[PDB]
Amino acid sequence: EAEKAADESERGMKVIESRAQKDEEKMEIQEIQLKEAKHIAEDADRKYEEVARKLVI
Amino acid sequence: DDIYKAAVEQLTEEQKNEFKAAFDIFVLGAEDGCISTKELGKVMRMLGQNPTPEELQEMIDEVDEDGSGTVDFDEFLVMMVRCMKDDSKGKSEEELSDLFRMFDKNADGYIDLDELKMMLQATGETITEDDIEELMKDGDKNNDGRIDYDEFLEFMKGVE
Repeated sequence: EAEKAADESERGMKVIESRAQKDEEKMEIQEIQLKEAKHIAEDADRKYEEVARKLVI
Repeated sequence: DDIYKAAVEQLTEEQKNEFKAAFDIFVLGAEDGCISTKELGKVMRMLGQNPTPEELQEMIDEVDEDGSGTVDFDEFLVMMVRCMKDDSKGKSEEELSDLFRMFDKNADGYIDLDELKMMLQATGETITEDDIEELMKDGDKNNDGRIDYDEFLEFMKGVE
């Protein structure tokens, strides 16, 4: 019984290992995506200030 | 004008951090040898906040007007002044008022066109399409030929 339980516990441990690795991958991908998002936001902000200036004039 | 004073005042705290951080982030070297002598655009890109374009254009043109094509410690200060708001910000409107007073030392009730004629004559700038056109347009901002105070007042303002 103990040896079978050891096999199953290692099974579960390895499954959680793999899932955590996949999650880290998705985390870094979303991280680079978020940086790109921030840059797009700043560009839009600058454009907005510019067009406001033009309209006032 | 205010250029040298703005360069001098660049010795400060916020812009010092800005210049040091910009160098540490995206002034490093180890390229393929393309010579980023035009790293001005790269710095504009990597700033994260682009200032008003007049700073960028005056820096692009007036810096190395002899064609030096190189950015020095002092030119680093110039670029960083272009980054922050080290501008003279339209100089002193008191100076504009005093200039217009000297213009109407004859007291025409306004800066006469011949004031502009003699001033351009002193400055000696070639009479281009811009010349005479600017003078008449400012004087005829009403498009009626009558030069008033606020006409040249707003014509000269916004500039350093």
